[PDB]
Amino acid sequence: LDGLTLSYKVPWPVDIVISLECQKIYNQVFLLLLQIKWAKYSLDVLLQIHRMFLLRVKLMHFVNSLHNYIMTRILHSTGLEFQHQVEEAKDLDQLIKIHYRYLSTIHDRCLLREKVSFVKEAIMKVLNLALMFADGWSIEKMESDFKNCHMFLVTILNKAFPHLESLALS
Amino acid sequence: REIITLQLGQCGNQIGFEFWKQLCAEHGISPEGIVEEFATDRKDVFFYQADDEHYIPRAVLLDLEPRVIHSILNSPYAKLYNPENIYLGNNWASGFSQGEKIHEDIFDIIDREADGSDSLEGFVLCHSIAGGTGSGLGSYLLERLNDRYPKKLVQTYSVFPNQDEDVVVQPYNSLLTLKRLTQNADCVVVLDNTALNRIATDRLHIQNPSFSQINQLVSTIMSASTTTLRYPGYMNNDLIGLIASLIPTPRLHFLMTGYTPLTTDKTTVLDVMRRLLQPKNVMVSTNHCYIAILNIIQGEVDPTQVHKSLQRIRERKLANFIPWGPASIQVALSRKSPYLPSAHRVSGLMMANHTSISSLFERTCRQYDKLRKREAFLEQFRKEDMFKDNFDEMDTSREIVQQLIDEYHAATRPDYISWG
Amino acid sequence: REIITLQLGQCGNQIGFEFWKQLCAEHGISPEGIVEEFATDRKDVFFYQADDEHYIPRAVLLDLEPRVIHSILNSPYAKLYNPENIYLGNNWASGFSQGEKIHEDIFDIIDREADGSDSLEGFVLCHSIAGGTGSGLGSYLLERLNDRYPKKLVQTYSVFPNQDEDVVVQPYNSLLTLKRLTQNADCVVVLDNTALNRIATDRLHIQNPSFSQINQLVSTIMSASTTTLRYPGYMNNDLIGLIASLIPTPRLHFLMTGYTPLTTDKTTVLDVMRRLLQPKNVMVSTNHCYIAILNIIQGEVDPTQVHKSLQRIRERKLANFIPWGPASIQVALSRKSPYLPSAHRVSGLMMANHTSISSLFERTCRQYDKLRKREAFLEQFRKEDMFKDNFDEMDTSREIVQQLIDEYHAATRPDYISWG
Amino acid sequence: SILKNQEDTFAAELHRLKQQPLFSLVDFEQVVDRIRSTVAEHLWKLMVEESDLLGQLKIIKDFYLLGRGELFQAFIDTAQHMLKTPPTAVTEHDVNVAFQQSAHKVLLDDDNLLPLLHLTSGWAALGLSYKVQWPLHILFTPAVLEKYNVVFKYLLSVRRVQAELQHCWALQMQRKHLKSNQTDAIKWRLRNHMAFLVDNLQYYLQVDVLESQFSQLLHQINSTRDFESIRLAHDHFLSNLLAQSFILLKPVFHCLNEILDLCHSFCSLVSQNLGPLDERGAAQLSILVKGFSRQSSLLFKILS
Repeated sequence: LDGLTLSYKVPWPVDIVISLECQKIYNQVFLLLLQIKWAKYSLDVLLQIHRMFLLRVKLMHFVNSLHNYIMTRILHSTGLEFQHQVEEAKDLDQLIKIHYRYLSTIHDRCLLREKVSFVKEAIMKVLNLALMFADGWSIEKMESDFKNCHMFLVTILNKAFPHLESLALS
Repeated sequence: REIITLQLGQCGNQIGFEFWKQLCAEHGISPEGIVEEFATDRKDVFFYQADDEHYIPRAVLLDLEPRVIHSILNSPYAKLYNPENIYLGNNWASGFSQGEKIHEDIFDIIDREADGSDSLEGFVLCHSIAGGTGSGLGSYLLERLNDRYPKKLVQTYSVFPNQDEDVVVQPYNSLLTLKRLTQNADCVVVLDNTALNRIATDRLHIQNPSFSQINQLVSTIMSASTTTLRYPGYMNNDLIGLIASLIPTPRLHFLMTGYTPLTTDKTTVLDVMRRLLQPKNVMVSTNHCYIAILNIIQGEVDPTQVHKSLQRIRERKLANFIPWGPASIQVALSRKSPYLPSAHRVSGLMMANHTSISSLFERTCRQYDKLRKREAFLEQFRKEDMFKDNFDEMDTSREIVQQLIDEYHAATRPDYISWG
Repeated sequence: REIITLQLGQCGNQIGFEFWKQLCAEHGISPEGIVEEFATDRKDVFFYQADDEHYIPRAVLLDLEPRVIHSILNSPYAKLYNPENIYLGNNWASGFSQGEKIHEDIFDIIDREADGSDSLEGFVLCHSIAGGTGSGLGSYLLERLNDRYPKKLVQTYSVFPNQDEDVVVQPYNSLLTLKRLTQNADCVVVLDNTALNRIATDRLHIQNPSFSQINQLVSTIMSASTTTLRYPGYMNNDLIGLIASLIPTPRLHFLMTGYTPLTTDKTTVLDVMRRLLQPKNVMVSTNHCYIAILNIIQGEVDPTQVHKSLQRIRERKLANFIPWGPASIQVALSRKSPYLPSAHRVSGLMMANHTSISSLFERTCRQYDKLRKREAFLEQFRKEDMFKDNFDEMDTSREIVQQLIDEYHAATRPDYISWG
Repeated sequence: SILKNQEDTFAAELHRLKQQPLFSLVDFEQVVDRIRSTVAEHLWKLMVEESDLLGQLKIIKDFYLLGRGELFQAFIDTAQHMLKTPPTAVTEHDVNVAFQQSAHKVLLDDDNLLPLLHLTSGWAALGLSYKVQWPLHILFTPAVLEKYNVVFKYLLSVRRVQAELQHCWALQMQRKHLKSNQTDAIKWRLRNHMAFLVDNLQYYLQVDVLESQFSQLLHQINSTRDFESIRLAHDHFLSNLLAQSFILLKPVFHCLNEILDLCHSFCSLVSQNLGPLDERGAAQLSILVKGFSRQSSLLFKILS
């Protein structure tokens, strides 16, 4: 869930176009993705006792709903926009400009700058539930965490950046 | 990953042939196995790679007292695969007893491709309920693969035999096979022969050539079931990623079907979404409410009107879900399939859990109770007497499926936090 | 808002069919339910939206001993709606007793579309007085919807049976049904079969094919009644906005009709206004004075000659209204209907309260008194004896409608500030 | 365009005036006017056709001078939190959320999402902001949308009251229906119809008023084909609308305000009333009937 630096070798005529910090940004958004892949596959590997059924349904859903927002509405929307942008780029300067104006919006929508100690920490604490539910195979002490942190998340989500209503249905 | 597909019975081999022929149509390949040189996508989802631009499909065909298998045999679609796996009463006990003795050699044929397969995800059963030879044999083989493989997934495409009426041992066969289906299968895809007959009489006015057009609708649903895997998507590119949201508990694992045209002789994604909600467009026929739904769209992509439609199907309020849970109908978008001409460029598919099929199950249960009390409809052969002298296994099967009906009706309630 | 229309009886189902067919003609839709792709206006005033450009009309049809319903059934206008709501003596007690037992399943059919309807405004009854099976059944069902729905409005399109003469229980049936009409209905639209016969013999020289041409005139009035709702106006785009001015008190709730051509085989709005004042152009036949009038015009718009005409109908002095009140004839202007060819591009409609119909009521009352004293015309069946052994309910009904006549004549006076 | 085409001709005129030894204002004026005609018709030629002025004015009337009634009745019905004091921290965004959600149920679900609600108790609030094609419309100005907005408030007020009157006639629905009770605490003189007259007739008056002015404006713009001419029409059309709707504060406007407040209170009593009886409602009722008669008399103080 942490570490993993992977590089790629780019030729010089395009390595003088694409920045080094751009590679660092790709790494950051990769890390964010890996946490979602982790929680989803971690709730995908599992196959009184039937209370874990409720604890499966109430959580597997919620993580998949988070997945549907973050992946599609940001990472595929803006990428399909980005191709349509670069096919209309007609200058050496403006291609770098529209490229950097793509990074600074996808790095915003998925929050990787500004107020990562007020919003992100809720996403941080709910993955530990995927750890705990993976361990068991006590049980109410995960739901006691879940309801409190969930209401903590929702009572933060109630404030409008105006695009934060696009997830406020959960 | 890779999935070995498993067909037995007359009807089940017909859909196996029809699906593999349709996948030959979908991919840029010849019916002889040769990949086309005018061809991006994956053609290795279920195919062993030989050299001569040959992706040999990984399918094992099984037969018992073969009639239609000979007509399947003489075909140009028999040169795509057939790694020489052909191997030879209409009761459940007939198929069960005849599978009993020969289980080892067909399982050796299984193990052949099992070590042949470097990668594996699951086994798909092409089954037919109350097909005679398919019944009993398929449930026995299902028990054997489950016993041998606790690491693999099993999904079964099976018919629900109801054509509004003669075979009188049919509820007995369906009862036993459904007992094996509930406790020895990981995934069930059910359809109504009555509902497909209804939609066939909708789109045309046929009554006799129903089988071939039923093959058309089932091939569309089976191809739509696999489009996210055969073409590179992003999620549910595995069986298990598709399956996991749909089953909240393995007593609720029976899955519903959908295809958005009625007649297959700009509309937004909202419209096919909202009418894939309608039960006249669902190909399977108190208040019943859905436990989880997943919908799949392949076609024209409106990049923002997805979430706009999502807010719309919310505030439409056509489908209220399970009370005791966060149950959503969920959206998947895939590429529309190249390499073939296509009418209805937008096409939709629903997988859901609904409580409505417990009615069909109690229908079969009540018919079984009637025929069992009336006592002329077990048809008293040597197969059934050697299998069970006292015939209590059917009674146990009815008990278990009645328990399952009770579980269904208790899940139907707003309170299913307590057991039962 | 949305209104579910309710038809029963032979004649009432004929007008339900005729009105819905005429609305199919008025909107840009096919008779099969398909909306036209060469089409601004609303096509959702009474229509459930399916997908295939299908606005399914929201109408419930009811039958008892069906004859004409079979001829309604075999039609290309039976593919527009029919959500499968067909469900099966010429006395009032016959319809009343036969509706008594089966009220729950037809009300379940009602509740089906009631939860199906997200929005609701009212229920429209297509009724026929002294139609035999329609009588009794309609009044019973009227009592049931009123008992179940104190939050909804009811308007009834009903015939007044008078054709200058054989049925001798007719004033009994009309008396009982009018008792239910006064105290269990919110809105009454009455017409004279004699007056429509007169205008039919005016425009042509027919005597035998009167029914079809009567259907023409009634469809014109029924379409004109709904033009302000089906096409976007500004006021009386609801039933209640139209209704509220017309009823000053719910003993005076019986509404009059008008259509400005006599023969339908520049004229200013004043002219149709001033002759919609005339009783030869009113389709329903001391001094009687109007209690409130509302007029509705659809056609050519002169933007200032409206108020000029208003001053003109003032100083014409053809109609002096109720003394004890501020009673005006009031003007409504609407769009002339597109999507159909139209003769008489200017067309008018009056809704009013007049005291003239109390004459028709005392006519029926006097005929009832004559037949009741003469004592051979109740026709003494088991229906009437099981319904009432002593037959005092008809006497109570006559008492109440006589009280209503007294209320009518007291409202006719310049003093109706005191009760009675 | 064609100004650039005949640019040298127009410079040739000014050059010609330079060459002459005698200058007159009279000739110079004709040059100015002859240029003014062509330059003014070019702008008109674009704004009516490519900026679709004629179709847009219909829309502006519909939603703004309230030419559609269905949206703006049910919105007031579904906004009952304007009966409270607003905090103006939550309500402002909330009304736009409610408005778009309301429109999605039926009738203009997805077309023209450009307009936005505004807040200007809550019923004295609720404005409207509308965005147009700013480079392709310069006749539309901040002042125009304002003079517009005052009319929008008043035409809201009349629709607001008539809904109250028809809703308070639940007497027909549930109280004189299976029921008859008695009188002298059930009859209140039945003044409810007479006050309904005094708003309903203002409604028809306004209907004549709006429809006549909208017709003359659309008749005018066809004939006037210079843009400078168009502005006079629009400034005449608005100024007519103000006085004929009686918006301008006159004694009659004071009378109308008094009528609105008295009627609002009269609705507010019988709404909360319940199953009917004198609950100390009669003292209010006596003050109401006296005040209505007295205020009605002032409308007959200007008759000659």
